[PDB]
Parts: sequence; structure tokens; C-alpha cells
Amino acid sequence: MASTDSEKVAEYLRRATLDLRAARQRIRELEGEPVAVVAMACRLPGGVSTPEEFWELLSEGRDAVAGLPTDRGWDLDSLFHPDPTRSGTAHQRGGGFLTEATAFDPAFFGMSPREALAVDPQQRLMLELSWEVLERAGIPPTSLQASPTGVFVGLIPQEYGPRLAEGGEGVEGYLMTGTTTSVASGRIAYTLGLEGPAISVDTACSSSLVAVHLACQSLRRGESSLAMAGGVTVMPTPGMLVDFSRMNSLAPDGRCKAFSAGANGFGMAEGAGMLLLERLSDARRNGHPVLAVLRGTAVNSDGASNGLSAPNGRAQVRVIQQALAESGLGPADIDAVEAHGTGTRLGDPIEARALFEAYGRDREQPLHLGSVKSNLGHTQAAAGVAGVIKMVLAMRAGTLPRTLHASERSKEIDWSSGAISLLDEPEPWPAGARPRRAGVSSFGISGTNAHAIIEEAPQVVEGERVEAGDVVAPWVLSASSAEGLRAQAARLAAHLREHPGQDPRDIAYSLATGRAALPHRAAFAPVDESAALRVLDGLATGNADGAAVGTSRAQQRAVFVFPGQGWQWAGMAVDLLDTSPVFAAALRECADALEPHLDFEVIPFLRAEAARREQDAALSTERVDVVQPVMFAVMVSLASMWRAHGVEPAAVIGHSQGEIAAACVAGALSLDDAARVVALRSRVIATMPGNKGMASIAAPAGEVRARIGDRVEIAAVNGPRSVVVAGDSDELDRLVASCTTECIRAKRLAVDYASHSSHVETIRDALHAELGEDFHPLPGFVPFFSTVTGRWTQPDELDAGYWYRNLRRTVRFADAVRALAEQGYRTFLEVSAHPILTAAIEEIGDGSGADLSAIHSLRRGDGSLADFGEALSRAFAAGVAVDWESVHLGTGARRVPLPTYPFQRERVWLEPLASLPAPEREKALFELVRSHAAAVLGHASAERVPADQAFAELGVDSLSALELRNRLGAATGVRLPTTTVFDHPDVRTLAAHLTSELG
Amino acid sequence: LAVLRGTAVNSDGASNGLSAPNGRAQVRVIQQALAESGLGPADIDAVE
Amino acid sequence: EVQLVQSGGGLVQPGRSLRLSCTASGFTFGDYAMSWVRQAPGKGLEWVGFIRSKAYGGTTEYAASVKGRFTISRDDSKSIAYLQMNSLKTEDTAVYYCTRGGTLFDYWGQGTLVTVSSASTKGPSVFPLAPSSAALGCLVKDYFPEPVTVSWNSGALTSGVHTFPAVLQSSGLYSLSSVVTVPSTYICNVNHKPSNTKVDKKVEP
Amino acid sequence: EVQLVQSGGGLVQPGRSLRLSCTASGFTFGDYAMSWVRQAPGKGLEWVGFIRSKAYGGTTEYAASVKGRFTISRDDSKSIAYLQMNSLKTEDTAVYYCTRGGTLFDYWGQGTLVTVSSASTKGPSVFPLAPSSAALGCLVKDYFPEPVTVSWNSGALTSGVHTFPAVLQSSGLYSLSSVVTVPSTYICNVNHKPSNTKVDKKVEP
Amino acid sequence: DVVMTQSPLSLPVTPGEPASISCRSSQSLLHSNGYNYLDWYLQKPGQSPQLLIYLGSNRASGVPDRFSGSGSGTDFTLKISRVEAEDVGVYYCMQSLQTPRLTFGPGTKVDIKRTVAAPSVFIFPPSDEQLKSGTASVVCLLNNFYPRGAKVQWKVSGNSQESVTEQDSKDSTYSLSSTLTLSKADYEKACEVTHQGLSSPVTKSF
Ligand SMILES: *P(=O)(O)OCC(C)(C)[C@H](O)C(=O)NCCC(=O)NCCS
Repeated sequence: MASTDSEKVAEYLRRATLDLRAARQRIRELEGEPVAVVAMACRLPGGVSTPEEFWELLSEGRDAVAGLPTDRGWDLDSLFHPDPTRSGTAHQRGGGFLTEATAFDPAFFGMSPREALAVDPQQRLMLELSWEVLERAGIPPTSLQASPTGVFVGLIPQEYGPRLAEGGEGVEGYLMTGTTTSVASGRIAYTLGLEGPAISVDTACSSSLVAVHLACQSLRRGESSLAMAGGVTVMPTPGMLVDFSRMNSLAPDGRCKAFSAGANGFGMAEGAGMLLLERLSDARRNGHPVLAVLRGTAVNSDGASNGLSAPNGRAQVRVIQQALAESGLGPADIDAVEAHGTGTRLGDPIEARALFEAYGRDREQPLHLGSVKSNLGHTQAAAGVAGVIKMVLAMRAGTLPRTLHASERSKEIDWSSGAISLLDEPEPWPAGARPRRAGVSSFGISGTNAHAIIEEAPQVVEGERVEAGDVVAPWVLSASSAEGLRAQAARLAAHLREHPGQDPRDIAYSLATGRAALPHRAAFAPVDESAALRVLDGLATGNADGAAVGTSRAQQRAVFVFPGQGWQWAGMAVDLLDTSPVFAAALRECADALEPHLDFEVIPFLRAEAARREQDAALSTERVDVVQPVMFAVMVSLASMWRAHGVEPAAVIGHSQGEIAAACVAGALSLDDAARVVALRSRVIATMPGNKGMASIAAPAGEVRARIGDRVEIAAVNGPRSVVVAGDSDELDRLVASCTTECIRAKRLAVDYASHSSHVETIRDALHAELGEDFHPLPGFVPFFSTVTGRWTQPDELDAGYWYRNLRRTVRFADAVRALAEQGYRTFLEVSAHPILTAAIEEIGDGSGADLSAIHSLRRGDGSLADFGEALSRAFAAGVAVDWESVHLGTGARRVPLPTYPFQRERVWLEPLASLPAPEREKALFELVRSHAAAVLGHASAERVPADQAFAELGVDSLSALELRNRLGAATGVRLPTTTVFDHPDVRTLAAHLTSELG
Repeated sequence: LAVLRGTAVNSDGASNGLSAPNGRAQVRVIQQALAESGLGPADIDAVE
Repeated sequence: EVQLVQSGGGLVQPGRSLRLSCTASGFTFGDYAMSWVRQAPGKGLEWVGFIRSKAYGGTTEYAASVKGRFTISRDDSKSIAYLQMNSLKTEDTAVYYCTRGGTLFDYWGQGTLVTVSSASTKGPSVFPLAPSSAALGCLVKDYFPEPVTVSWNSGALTSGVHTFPAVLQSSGLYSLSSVVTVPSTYICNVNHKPSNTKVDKKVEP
Repeated sequence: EVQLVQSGGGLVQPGRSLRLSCTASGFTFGDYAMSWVRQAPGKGLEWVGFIRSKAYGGTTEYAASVKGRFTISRDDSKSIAYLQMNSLKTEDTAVYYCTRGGTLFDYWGQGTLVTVSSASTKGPSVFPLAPSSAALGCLVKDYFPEPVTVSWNSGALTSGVHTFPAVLQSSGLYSLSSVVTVPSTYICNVNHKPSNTKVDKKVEP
Repeated sequence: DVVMTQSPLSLPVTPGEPASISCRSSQSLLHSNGYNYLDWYLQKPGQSPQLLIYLGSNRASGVPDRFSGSGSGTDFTLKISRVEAEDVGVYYCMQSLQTPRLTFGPGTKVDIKRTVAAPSVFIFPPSDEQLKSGTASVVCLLNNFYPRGAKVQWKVSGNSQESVTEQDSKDSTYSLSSTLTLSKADYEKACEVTHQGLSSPVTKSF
């Protein structure tokens, strides 16, 4: 039996123990789960616009207090009067103020220029910080759609434009949507599609830190897997400079003399900070970069203090101690407190006593006391987060910063203990045995005192491997404007010329996985850091040298077209096989599928030249029975590579023998099945090697339809000026002889068989005999457009009869791709060794609908991995949504800090009928609709508003949409439907519909 | 007087306008508050 | 985390030997007592055997039916548990489960489908099911082993399509009959994987 | 919550009988094994005995020295545990702890101070401690039992005042010396509670 | 002897409902320890089983709170406070008093509950192309019926083989195949059910 009462109750014990070991790590991850700070964003006083720019303002001791802003239209004259009690005057003669908060990029988001004018400068600087903190983390900001991601923004209600009661001249419906902190967290979750809790925090000088507390909580509860915490205090008005002066609290110099005897007020500054918070387990499991770790944050109130504004000591001690208790740490653990340091000779005394009580009472080493407001100024709701960026930069650089204007230690504070040393000099603060911890404090004017604990990120990042690879991963970048496209290559060139030695695959991985796909794409496959910074120096000016550039809005899914004959060179795929493992494996698989039916192994054939066969008295790839299997093999291998690099087909087009590849890659037939088909076919297609042959020519279809005769009739329609005719030697030579003198050239391809005619049925006996019923038709994986019927048909229609029928009637390749554009798909990849008929589909798109994008894999005499990298580059630049977690699935690539989006900022500040003549009418209504659009869009420059951009990405929300439809219902005098903005998403579509509604 | 068994807060996400409501983001706020209180859709008699 | 990854599937005839290997990852292997449990087709669990923990003697205890033949062994150094199946009779055609406890079967691993049949590998003999006057169906019977997939209208019809589970005859073959219920002509294809035999049939009453 | 409330203090002379009652509240009394653990003055714990759980068999086991005389009993219906202290000795002059497990003493209850002495109840004989030339102190010795409180300056001086713990002489009395350390006259009062004998003394060298 | 246990083999559950599955044991599973020695297990449809509850009442780690266990020494009860698709399958009642463990018992067959369905009885005579190889199988389809408590009789039985099927999502019903494999001569000589959807036996022949 079971060894009574010794192998069960000991077996039940290990589970009442291990479940307990699992039900306690749940409490410890529900309450003391150390959350990581994934990325940093900051727009701080001075020139600070990025977290790395804040360090050389903080490490070399630069004060950001310069002067009051002049961009904002401030009075600046009634702000200063000798009488200190005059209503309307401010006491501080400066302060650290943002020089870029006045400007914004409206067209970047789904925001109208008028709406962005109505947007609070806080809410317009917060969206950019959100985009930066997402692009800094290697997380595509457009990849977080309908995902749990909380937004926690600390804010200060600030007066902006005219009274809501008085409305405005253009800002009538959007003025609330700016001057409400409500949408100051919802707008960010709306533009980025974040689904997690969009919460705005308002506790004044502690808001952001209080905010991060909430975000921390939302991580330690699991409500949101990710959070974007922080706070902003951007001042569009001098109002509280006038009002803080009435209580006599502003420093006349505007400088936060934290813990100094020369302090004469708490100063003021405007700024903004944002933290990307994720729990450590999720941060490391997902691979998100962990800068530092918020371990424990506490939020408390001052209680019944000496007024609402005066701080409280016991409450501050209580919140600082509660942060340590909730973080599981003690006073000694914190190596460098960075407390509020308001700047006044009243708040600093009280708060230093609280620091000495919570920390200095039991200290082993002198606590390094600092204050970010000394370098920046009191940023209010941006204070509490700004100190967090300080410390995180301190631990990512291993140095404790200075506290400016702190040489004269305050005489009202007892520093005789020595447990607190004010950071007046840069103290080396290196990584060691002790986990490097510290603590940020923020005590708001509302009385809410809050404290967060920041530990250094556990140094487990070390251990990465090193290697080298021949894969030239594309350096892909994208922006919302052409100028931004030229600015995202200049800033990247600046970063790779000022931060040299960063390995190219790391840069490609960070640019590819970490940057959103925006509708102006530049992509190039670099070979060196000198051939890349040269392309980045030509892309900054607009010259497309060694790169691919494309505007590809509303384009996400690609079509795989399969050309037939045309690359008689066939000296390409040797390099691809020799350099690409996938082409060295898929080719082997399809060859070993071809070998049981056609003994020719494509491997000896591969390693050779284009003139190899010519030396053995044989034309370049002319033997049908030997050639058709090799195009099929190279073709299916190229398609397998394209699907292995993340590009999956949407539709499939097979010109002549691309139907076999449609069978194979789309899942309709297996590798063996489709190989068997082309093998058995090649032998019953090489049985007609007499006078037969085709002659591709740009001769017009409506005239060759009269030229049909002498056995030479159309076999394929590859475009408007592209016709493949097939016949015997009756009209063969005379076609060239009688056409070449009239600027029309007959491209007589070196072929010996005719297809898509009445001659294939001469082998109908053998074609139905030497094909067999074994490649049973199966519903595959990709939709396919038949080139025998010219229609989108089932994936299960595919037998020997289908192969006969395809080689029987006209291909109608032009019709197939016209229906392609019609079904919603706009991009096609010419998988082949050389892209014959590349301009044919550009001709198709030129004379019908919109222009199509001709992506090709490789060219004639171009088969190295550099050319395939250029293929991926031109695919991305032309709108193809490449998967960059597959190109960089493994190459020894790691995330690297890169410059964020270059927001093309423009100053947006709010201060307190045609009788059917011709298609000239089409373009006249077009211009009319555009002008009424860029007058309800607040585009003061009516000049242009992108034609390919939707009515939901130019900020055409209700107000804009409704007034637009009313303007059109008056100018054109029509009855546009109520949901017209949804019926016609584009100004192109709207104009076409309106000019089509003439009767 | 009454017990608040569970609550949920959930952004509308990328809606069709800032003030426009989301039809599939409300379903996740009323189910997150339904999976956080440990109750089911049939237990709530009335909805304010 | 913890995993009990399994291996040891294949083909055996009545009177042969087989090996079932269980690799435990996540905890210390020596103090848990390994057990093997079996899943007879059509019903739940039946326990095959259990070996004591290494420090608890490491003695074994199987069921009277599989006493001796089904040897249970283990090892910490390479952290592996062996079920050596000996003379698998045709009643050993079952899904075996590596359990993480003599009396407390915790993880259950994944489950290895061990087959013990005397039949061979040939394609199906598709016979139609003519409607009485209704539903339209077709048989699959006379096939072995069990990879199988039968759709109607060749993957075009999915509502009302319902393929029956395998049925084992006393002669060691497998039985399926796929039928759709919709008024009307319908086509059914069966793909036999191991021998790659696809048979297609159209049905009228 | 759980409590192990105790009772059974009093006065006993060498060779008498006493009862220690432990009432458990919070969980089922029958499946825990009661134990009695005793803290000799000046040191930690010493286990006296334990009875097995009712369903285990209620098998009592004491220490070899206290085996037989002491009787451990229990009961679920009124949920009470008895420690029959028969023939008490000088080793029983100790604190006693009701522990909630034979081999897992969980709650420990509160602790009953059982005294076994042959002395009587009289007030202290306060003798001064004249400084050598410094600290000023006075004795408390010749008192019993142990309620005690000695302050200096009659509760006016508290810094440097430090009263020593009780010391047990072989004759069964208790010893305290209270001391102050401050340069100089000082007055010390001792209150003996059971007989209410307050003695006051002023000290000079 | 052995503690042989019974359970409600065919207990139905519906979404949004609390369910009460039980087990009854012949002897007392309450050991002298005071702890009940019963285990609750869940087998998912076509997946590995999992340990829901041990020692009568307590969870296993990773098992959702929606299962709770209780009961006395003989009677044991698991309540599912809120049933979902993951709470469907087979529930095993395991005694830990005596281990040899020959079988896991009949097991509680848990299904998503709808109203009583209408059993569709369809007789399919074997095809003439079945009769060339010496075999024959007339098939009695039982379609869209609930619960799976219907036996099929073959008159005018003993050669019937059993095919019970998967219960679905949109319909949550059952299908049944009583396969009557047959031989040459005895074909030249009808199926009906007693399912609770109807009362009178509906008999239709080939
Ligand atoms: P447009 O047709 O989107 O109109 C904008 C308004 C605000 C009119 C929108 O239609 C609307 O009514 N939204 C309803 C507001 C909402 O989602 N919740 C109510 C919060 S007050």
C-alpha cells in the first residue's frame, strides 16, 4: 500500500506548503511588486526636450531659470510694478519656462489645427511626451490599440483663451476639449487607442508623483498591464504668478534656492514629465527596457496644518516612512533622497526636519539630499515626476547631481547631525553590493504629501551574447509629413554621428520594432555606417539615394503576383542560396519534391553562369522541360523567403506558370503536389518545340484583336500597353519587321512554345494523361485570383483540368490586377528573379484608379542579400506591412536608444453652379471641397490639406464634419447625408461623390 | 448602507471622436467590474 | 514553471516492448513519487502504477493487471522517469499520463497516445449514406490509425457539419461517418494521412 | 481569532495539588494535541508534557522527571484542558505555557505564573546602599511574593533610576536592590502589596 | 474493504449559475487527523486533467476561486459559484484513504444546460457499394438531442457499436451513431430510441 500516514500527509504537506509558497508570492506581487519604469519623456525648463538632454543640464550644474516667456503674448508690463500689492503684477523676474510649449504638431495626430489651437498647452505637450515615451521604449505607439494601458496625468487647471461663456471666433466647440484636465488623460488614450484607465490627477505640486502612485497601484492590481504616468504644469497665462505673488511666496529671481539661506521665495517653473510604468515581471518577460524600478509609493495629506498652504512635518515623516514600509525597505536603504525642496525659507526648514526624522534618525551613511527645482524651478504637477527622471538618469549614469544655489546651507535647519549631506557637489554614486535605492518627495500646495521609492533596475540585463551576420536588415523610418521624413533621417544621422559605434543590426531592430509605421516611409539596406549616414544625409535633404521613399497612407496588406518567363539569365539565385539559409532550405525542399518526377536537381544548375549553357551550344535557359522546374523552384523559394521575413500574401496572381506557385504557397497544393504538376507539365509542354513561340509587345489590344490570325493570337493581357501574343512562325518575324519602324518594338522572347491558345489542346491527350489525379484540390491559406477566368474564385478548383484551362484561354493579367485594385488591395510584390513587366502594372495604375506600388524581390544580375534587403526596404516604403519581429527574430539584435519623432512644430496659441463644362468641373469641385475643408479645419493656410488622408486623421470630428457638409450643402446646394463624413472617408471620395451627384 | 463589491475604470480607446462613446470599451468596463467583484451578469437586478 | 514533458509514442503489436519517458522541470524530482495513469478511450482515468520517492525506498506498486510487465523507474541525475511497457496487449491502446504524486496527481503532464493494434495502414473505404427521402452523409470506415479530417463541400460548408468520433471494431480498425443536416448534391472528401489516400464521393438517395 | 486563555494561579506549598485550566477559542479543540511548556526564571522554555489528540488516542507523555505526578487531560464538550499539578516542588515555581500542538507550539496562550515557596508574606527590610565617596541605592530584600515597585525621589526622578529584577535565595525569599546613578540626599520608598507595607529610607554615605 | 464512491454522473450546468456537484462515500474519509481525505479533479474535454481541490475543501494553486469544497466525512460537495466554458468536462471524486487506485470511478459528466431537445432519428440503409465487400452497416442517426441518455434498439440487438459525440457551443446538443456492422445473409431480414425528448417509441426502418 501507500506506507500509511507517511507518504500522503507528507504529500499533502508539500502542496499546502507550495500553494502557500504560491499564494504568498501573489500577496507580495499584489502589494510589493516592484514596477519597472520602461521609458522616459520630459519637456523641462530650458532646452530639455528628451531625457538624455536633461543630464547635461543636471550633471554640469546648469540652472534653467532664464526669464518669462515672450511667445505666449504675455503682457509682461502690467506683470511688474514697484508696488508689490498691485493687482495683476507678478513678483518673480524669471523662472524656467518652456520655449516649445507654444508650438504643436496638429496634423501628426487626429487633431485639427483649430482644435489643436483650442487644446490646452498641457494637453498638447502631453501627447508628444506620450509618443516619445512610447518610441523610447521600443514599443510602437500604434501597436497599443485596444490594449489595457492606463494614462495617469498630474495637472494644474490653467486659464488659456477667452471665457467659455464668450466662446470664440473659430474655437466654439473645442474650447472645453482643451481647457479641461478631464480630456488631459483621455485624449492620450484616444489618439494612441489605449484602453486602460485614463485618470487625471490634481494635487498641485505632488500630482505627477501622486499620479505615479496610482499607476503603480494599477500595476500591482493587474487592472492595466502598462501605465503612462507623470504630470505637466505648462503656463499659458501669468495668472498664478500674479496670484502666488499676492500671498508673497514667489522668489523674485524665480530660482528655487532649495535648502539655502539666500532663499527669498519658492520660485516657479513650467515643465512636463512622463514615465512608462510596467511591473518588473511583465517588463522583463516582454523584453521592455527597464531603466529603474519604482518599488513603493505612499500618498498622504498634511492634515490640519498652519493653513492650507503651510506644510506639515509629522505628515511628511509619516508618508516618507509609509513609502519605505510599503516598499519593504528602511531609512538606510535610500542612498539619495531628492525631496521637494520648494525653494522658500519656510517649506525647506520643515521638510528637512521631516527628512532628518524619517531618514537621518537612523543613518549609516550621509543621505545625499538633492532637489531638481534648484536646476529647473518648481514645476508643480511636473514636480514629483521630474525628480524621478533625475534619479533614473543618476543611476543610468552613476553620478549624484548637484543642487544649485545650495552652497550656503540654511541656518534654520540643524545639519549638525551629519546624516544628511546636501548635494552641493557631484558625488560619485556607483553600482555596488547594495541595491542602489533612493526616494522622491513632493509636497503639494493642496496639502497632499507623497513619496516614491526608486531602486536601481536589477542588473540582470548583463549576459547578452555577441555575433555577426550577413543579413543587412533595413533601416526603416517613417513620419507623418514629408518634412518630418527629412527630419527623422537628420536626427538619426545626428545620433549615429554623435553616438558612434552602435552596431547596424541593433539600429535596424530599434528603428523597426519601436517606431510606428507612419505615412511617409524611407527605407534603405545599409552595408556600412558610412554608406548609411550618407543615405541619411541625402534623405535629410530629400534626395532618394540608395534608399526607397514612399507616401503610403491606407495601405497595410500586400498581394503576391507571380510573373512567368522573362528572367532567362537565371544566374541570380546562386547568391541567394549561398547567403540565405531559407533559400538554402526551401530550394532544397522543392528540388527534392521535383526530383521524383523530373530527375534534374536544381542544385548543379544553380551553381553556374548565364552563358554556362551557351558554352555547351544551348541558348540561355531554352529547354522547357529543364527550365520550368527551375523557375518553379526559385519562385517558391523566393515566396517562402518573403513569407519568412513577415510579408504574407493577400491575393495571388500567376501569369503563366505562377499558377503552380499559387497552388504551392497559398496552401492549395503541397510542395510535392505542385512540384509534380510543373514537372509533369514541363514534359508535356516541351513536346511542342517546332515553329511555335510568343512575342510580347506593347502593341494596342484593339488593333492586335484585328491582327489575330496566321495562328498568332493573344495569349495574355499584361496591361494597357502590354500584350503577349502566341503563334507560329507565320506572323512571328513579320510582326517585328513591320512594327519596329513605327516606334513600337516587339519583344520576341527566346521561347519555343505557345500557350493560352488552341495549340495546347494538341497535347490534351497527354496533358490529361501525364498529370494524374493525385494533387487533389484543397482549400488553402491565401485568396487567389484565377488567370483563366479573371475572377476571384475558390481555392478548391485546382486539378489537371485547371492547368489545361489556364494554358488554354487568355491570361487577362491586366483584368486580374484591375479587379485587384477594385477589391481593396493596392500593393503587389513581383516575386521573381528579375521583375519583368514591372512597369506594366504601373501602366495599369496610371490609366485606372490610383497608381499601384511595384515591389520586386531581386533583379537581373542582382541576387545578394543586399538586394533582398533593398527589396524589403522598397516593400516597406511602398506600404507593405513587413513584420520586423521575423526579420529580426534572431540576429543578435538588442534595443538601442534612438531619437524620437521629430514633431514639425508650428505656433498654435490661443490668446484670451457649375453647368457640367468638362472634367475641369471635377477638379473645380475637388478644389471647392478642399477649400471648404481647410476652412472648417482651421487651416489658415488653405494651401493644402493631404488628399490621401482620411476625415478622421485630419481632425474632422462632428463640428468640422457637420459644418463641412453644411458648407457643401450651400456652395454646391446639395443634400449631403448626415453620415457623409463616414460614407466618404476621403476628400477624394467626397469630391468624386459630389461631382457624381449631378442629377 | 450598501457594499461596493467591485469597480472598474476603462478608457474608450480609439473611438470615432473624443466625446464619441465606444461600443466595445463599455463591455470591458462592465465585465472588469463583474470579474473583480466575483459576480456574474445574472446577479445584477438593476443597472443605473 | 513546472512541466512533465512526455515521450514514447509509436507503433507496437501485441507482445512487444515500449518506453514512456517523463521529464520533470521546475522542482526537485527526488521527493515526488511518480505515477502512471491511463485513459481508456470513451472513459476517464485508470491508475496504472506508482513508484515511491527516492528517499521513501523507491519501491514500486502497480495494478494486478500490469504487475511486473509495466516496470516503473526513475532517476534524479538526468531527472527522468521510465515506464517500460512490456507485452502491450490490445487493452493497452490508451492515452497514458505522467502524474506528479503517488496519491496527489498534480500536473498530469501532457498525455501520450499509445496505440496497440494488429491492423495495418490503408486508406478509407468511403461509403455514402443515402437519405431516406433529411440528412446526407458518407462513411469513412476501414481505416487505421487515427489522424483524420472529414469536411463537407470541401471546407465550404461548416454549419450543420458534424464528423463522428472514431469507433474501434473487434478487428482493430477505426470507424467514422460524416453527415450534414440540411435540405437540398453534397460532396465529401476524406484524407488518410499516414498513407495519403484521399477519397471523394457525391451522394444521392 | 484564536485564544488559549489560562487560569490556575495561587499559593501552594511543597507537596500540594494545583489545577491549570486552558480554554481554546477559535478552532476545533479535538484535533490539536495539547502541551504544557514551563519557563524557569532566568531562562527560556522547558517542555513539561503533552497529550495526543482525541482521535490520535489521547496518549499522554510527560518529561521523565514530571512523569506520573502531573496529569494532562482534555475535553471537547466544554473545550477545556487540565494540567493536574500534584506534588508541586521548587522546579514548579515557574511560568507555565499552554501550547497548541504536541510538536508545533503555535499560540502559547498567555502564561500563568505558578509559585511554589515555603515562605510567608511580610514586608521588605529596606537597607540602604551608602555610596563609597557615585551612585546611591537601597535594598528591598526579605520580601515575598512578587508584586513590587520601587521608585526614587518618590516617582520624581526617572532618568538613571533602575530597579534590579527579583533574586531567589535558597531560603525562599526575594531580593531587590534599586539603584540610581547621579552626583549629589535621595529618598527611596518600597510598597509591599500583599501585606501593604510601605517603607521609606533616606541615604547618606 | 474499499471506499467505493458515487456521484451525480449527469449533473447539468448553465452559464451564470452556481452549481452543486456532490460525492458520496461508503466509509468515512475523515481521518483521525481531522482532515477530510478527498480530492476533486477536473478533466477538460480532450485535455489533461487538473487538481482542483485537495483535503476536501482547499484549492490547488492556479485553480480559480470559482470552485469551493466542503462536506462531512461521508458526503462531500463542490459548489461552482459561477460556471463558464473552462468549468465543463469530467469531475473526479478521489478518496485518499486506501491507495491502490484501480479506477477513477464513473465521473460526473458536466454539460452546458439548455432545454430538452427534439431527437432527430434518421435511418440510413447501407449503400449498395457497401454490399460488394461483404459488409453492411445501417446507421441510426440521433441528431440534436439532450441529454445523452438514449439507447438505440435494433429489432426485426447486440451487434451495435457506440459513437457518442461532441457537445457544441452554438447548439449545445448531442449526436449519436449506433453503428450496426452486419454481414451478407443477415441483412435480408429498424431503430428506435427512448430519449426523454419524446415518450412513445418512434420506430423507422431501412
Ligand atoms: P458628433 O456626432 O460625434 O457629436 C459630438 C457629440 C458630443 C454631439 C456626440 O455626438 C455625443 O453626443 N457623445 C455623447 C457623449 C458620451 O459619450 N458620454 C456622455 C458624457 S457627457
